[PDB]
Amino acid sequence: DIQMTQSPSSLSASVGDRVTITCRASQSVSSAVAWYQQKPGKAPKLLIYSASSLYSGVPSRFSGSRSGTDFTLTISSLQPEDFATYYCQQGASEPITFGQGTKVEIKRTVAAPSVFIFPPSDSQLKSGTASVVCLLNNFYPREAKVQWKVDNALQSGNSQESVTEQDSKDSTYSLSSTLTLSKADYEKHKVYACEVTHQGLSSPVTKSFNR
Amino acid sequence: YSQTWLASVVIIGLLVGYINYQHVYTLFENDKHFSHLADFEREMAYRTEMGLYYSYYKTIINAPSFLEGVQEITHDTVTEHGHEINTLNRFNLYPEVILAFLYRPFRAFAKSANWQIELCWQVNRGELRPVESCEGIGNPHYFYITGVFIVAGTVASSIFYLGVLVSDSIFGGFLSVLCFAFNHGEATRVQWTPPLRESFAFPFIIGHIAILTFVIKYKKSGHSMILLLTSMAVPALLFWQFTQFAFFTQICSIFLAFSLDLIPFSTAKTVIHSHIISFLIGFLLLFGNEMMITALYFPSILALGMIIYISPLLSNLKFRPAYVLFLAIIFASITLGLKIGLSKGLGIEDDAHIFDILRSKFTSFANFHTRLYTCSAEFDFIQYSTIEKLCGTLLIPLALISLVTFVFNFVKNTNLLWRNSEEIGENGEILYNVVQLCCSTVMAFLIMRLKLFMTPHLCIVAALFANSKLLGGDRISKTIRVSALVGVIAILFYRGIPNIRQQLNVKGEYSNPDQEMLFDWIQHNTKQDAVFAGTMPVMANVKLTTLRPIVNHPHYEHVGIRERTLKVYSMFSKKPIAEVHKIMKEMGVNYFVFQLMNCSNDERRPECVYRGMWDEEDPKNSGRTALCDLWILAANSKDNSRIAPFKIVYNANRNYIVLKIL
Amino acid sequence: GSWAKWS
Amino acid sequence: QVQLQESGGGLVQPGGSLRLSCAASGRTISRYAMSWFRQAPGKEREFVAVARRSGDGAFYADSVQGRFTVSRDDAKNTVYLQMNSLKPEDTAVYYCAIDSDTFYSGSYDYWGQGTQVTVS
Amino acid sequence: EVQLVESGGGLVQPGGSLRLSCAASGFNISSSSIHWVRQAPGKGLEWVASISSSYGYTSYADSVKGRFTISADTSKNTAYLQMNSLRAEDTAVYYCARSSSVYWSWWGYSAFDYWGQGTLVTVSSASTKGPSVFPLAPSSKSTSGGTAALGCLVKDYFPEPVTVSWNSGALTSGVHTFPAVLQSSGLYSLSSVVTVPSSSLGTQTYICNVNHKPSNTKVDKKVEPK
Repeated sequence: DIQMTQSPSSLSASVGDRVTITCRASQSVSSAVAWYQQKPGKAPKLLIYSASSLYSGVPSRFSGSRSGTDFTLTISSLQPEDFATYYCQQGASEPITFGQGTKVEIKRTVAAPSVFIFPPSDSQLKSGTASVVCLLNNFYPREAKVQWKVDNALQSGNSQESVTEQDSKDSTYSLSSTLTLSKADYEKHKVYACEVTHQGLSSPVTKSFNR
Repeated sequence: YSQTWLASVVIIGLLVGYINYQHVYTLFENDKHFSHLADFEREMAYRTEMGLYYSYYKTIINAPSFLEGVQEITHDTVTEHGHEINTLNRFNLYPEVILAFLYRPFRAFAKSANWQIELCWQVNRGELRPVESCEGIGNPHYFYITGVFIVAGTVASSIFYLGVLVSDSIFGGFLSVLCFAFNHGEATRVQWTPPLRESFAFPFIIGHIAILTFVIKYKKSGHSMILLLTSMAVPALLFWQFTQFAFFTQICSIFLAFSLDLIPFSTAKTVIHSHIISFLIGFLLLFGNEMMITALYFPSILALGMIIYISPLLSNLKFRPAYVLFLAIIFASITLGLKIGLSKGLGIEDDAHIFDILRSKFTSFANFHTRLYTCSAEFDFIQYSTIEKLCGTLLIPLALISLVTFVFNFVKNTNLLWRNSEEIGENGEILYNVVQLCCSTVMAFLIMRLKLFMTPHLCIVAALFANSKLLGGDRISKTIRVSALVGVIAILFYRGIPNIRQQLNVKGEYSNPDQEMLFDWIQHNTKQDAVFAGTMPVMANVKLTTLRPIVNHPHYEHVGIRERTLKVYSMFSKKPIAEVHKIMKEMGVNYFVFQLMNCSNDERRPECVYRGMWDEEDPKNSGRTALCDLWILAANSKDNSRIAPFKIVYNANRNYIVLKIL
Repeated sequence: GSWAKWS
Repeated sequence: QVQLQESGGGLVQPGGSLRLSCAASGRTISRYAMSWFRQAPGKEREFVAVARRSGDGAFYADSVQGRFTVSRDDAKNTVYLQMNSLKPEDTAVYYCAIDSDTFYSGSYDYWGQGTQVTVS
Repeated sequence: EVQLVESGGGLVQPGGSLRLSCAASGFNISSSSIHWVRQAPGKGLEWVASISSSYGYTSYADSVKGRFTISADTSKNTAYLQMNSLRAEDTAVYYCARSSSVYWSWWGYSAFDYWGQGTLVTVSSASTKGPSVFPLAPSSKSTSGGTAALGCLVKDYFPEPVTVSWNSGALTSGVHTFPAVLQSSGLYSLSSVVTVPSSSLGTQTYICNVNHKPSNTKVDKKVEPK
């Protein structure tokens, strides 16, 4: 019944930059707040307890500050290792509520996405359905809006959208959009198109073709 | 509406107060027949402790001046012959002082203007000599009774206001006053015993409870609230020393609310400061009476003050059971250590009659004094007939339903295991009243006559049925709520009218002709400074009328009365007659007055007669001839030769007997 | 009765 | 129902510094994001910079990394862009672009006139 | 050293019962409280339930109060968690963390210091069977002469774990693999696309290898340009 709200859901900063993540509590938990760091696919670990005490083992760069019912975790010098998700927890009531969870990213140059079409293959006419793919790579950040239109028709609820994690080579992202149609919907309007909008360009990239 | 509701509430409170005053006056006039009684016969109507209180009022109103009357009652040498005592703080005689101070100028100013406040007429009783009966506000008895009943009338108003406060509606106040009126006999006895101390003090106690509930409900603070609370606590403390114990049970209630985060800090400070100031004022006005200290009320004040003032240092605690337990341990430890550390540690008197009565009910502690207390039935366990009467009017079922509803709502609305030290949990006044009701119920069940506290709080808690939040809020609509609330009132009237009809169709008896003859003989055949001893109920009326000095009196709470009583009551023991004559000579008594029914075997309740009481207190003289047998034989055979040192001087119709100590 | 009773 | 304007201009000198300014009129910019765009002959419609709401991180094109500095003033709704070490290849028109979507999808619809910067 | 181990996760059908365990090495039970924390895919950490075995206190979250049950013994130093009537959104990874006992809460619970590795449990209404691999070839009208990409799409496989092997590991440049995506039917689909260099896509018929351990499907799929 207590809400642990974090305003900076997504934070992007360079290596060595000072970073601060805030935490607001609806009630007046005095010093029952803790900070956790979780690597992708791993278990969370304790960083700061009682909002002012540093856990034995974590580097002393991490700091925790308290003001009223507001709390903050700060890192003076950002490094490669402290790239994970951060969670805020309260421990003054039986229902233990965690924070929303903030993600830290690597600030870098923007990349112009490489955008590609992939129509259904020759085996799609016998499997019962057809699938078409619109895929882009090398974009930053994840803020990409892929639109599917057929003779200027909107779609909602059927697209399959996937986005991966940060690249290990150039630290960039890849996104894919999948559109699936049935037999009856396969032989309708010939023109098939998708549009991709990214912050790296001033205008969307449009691909139109004939099935 | 916001102003019409409040004015109507105040007007209805005043109206019910007036109605209660008229009802108690009618009951008193029906029971005692004061309209056609002579002044000395009204004194006789004032029996064992009522006569002892009224005698000092009569002394002050008959003194040459008010200051000399006060000086005469504060240097009294006739109540306990042998030494000089201050009866103003010993007996809590402040109501008598105030009433006399108001009565003397009133008659003085009426006489100057020739206002006829008093009218007298001759009443012809019968074979006895005709006497004069005077009726009017100028008569001292009627002035005293009017003061008592005017004070007692405000109890209905206080109950109405408490019912309104704990329900936020006039329906709650109506429920409370209806429950009070239909159970009037089981709630108070001021109609039959006006001059008792509780008749003066209980209205102020209930007014203090009402003001405290108002302060808690609206979270008030400041010096005005302290003045309001003190103006009720001080009059209640100056009257009826037992008030202290009552204010103990209030404190234990407040603590239990404060420990549950339902009372803010500033209002808790205001309450504790008002209690400290009232205690200091009462202790100073009672002439530094040591028995006020080492009671349960002062150590509780200190303990609650320390608990309140260390509260902010524990604001970081989140586990509510640990917080409540720690506070309770500190409170109990401080109060117990301070009580034991001053009574047993330093010997600062104390009145432990309550503790001794409670010990005799659970253990095998017998004692002579506790046996006097617990064989009279107003200090024994409550009777089942009273519980049947309270359930018959549907007062107890309503209170139980309201308490269950409140407990359910409190459980569903409050986080039991985790506390937040900055949120006030609401409904603190209701919880305080519920805990006070629980304390009063335990007190009344253990000792009957403490019902005075239990029944009005049952009426108050019954008003929780009219609280909208407790009983569904807006799920029960508004038309349904009003429809059900008038149904409860209609059912209450169906089972309350017979009770009030019965209470109004009881007429008492007022003959008592033997004591009049005894007092006439005392006035004619004894000198003014003759010293009398005997049973305490007889001694208080012997002091009140015939104005003779006495050795013992029925006021039994203080110290140095138990030894005098135990020496005087040895005339009913099995001691040798020469020894009891020597005891009487040492105390300096001239006459001993008793009744032949005081020396009668019972065999239904042994060891509640003096014959069986003395065998526990004096085992070694068992097997001797009881002194009561000698008194009966002398009263019958009419020749007092076997009781050589003593001599029967008064013996009429074998009821009252007066012996002369030669 | 040593003391007053409730009547 | 939205519009914006810019200031500055003139013939710049190679290797110099300039402080361009852009400001919207009639609408706030705190809720929306903002971008800086370039339009040049031969290769126009090029992204330069973007800022989301207040300065929790401002992204720039790979060719303008560190040379351009962007400051904002929401009270005056004015945004300054300061550049130094002007290269001769900086002959283009600057656009202060506002996006009306809170999703931060960059659906810019208003371009305005911009400010021309010609070298030599 | 002090550590928490949990076991019992895996695959289950919704509405059934599951019965897992959490054991501890080092510290003895009844000296501290232990909590269960769930993490759903793409979601944050949510507290589930807690138990102090010192004197027998159990507590549950409101959203799951009425189904979960924890029983902790002192002889073997472990706790046992039982679920019944599973829903379709209860799938998650569970961690068994340790904190101070409730009876010594006293200014509140201590922060979770020693966490568990966590067991992943899924609820599904679909049966286990191998995937179907489909080619994914670039169009001739899109980026003809320069950039090009090709790959393979696996569809209709269960459960999640399937890996894609590219030409026996001969190429690692421009490889992009997405997280597995589940449509509402309870069955899995995935794609694997690599950006082939220029010069007519390397004039090589690229191959894909699928790996699905529950069915041991290791078929080889061809890719050809359009």
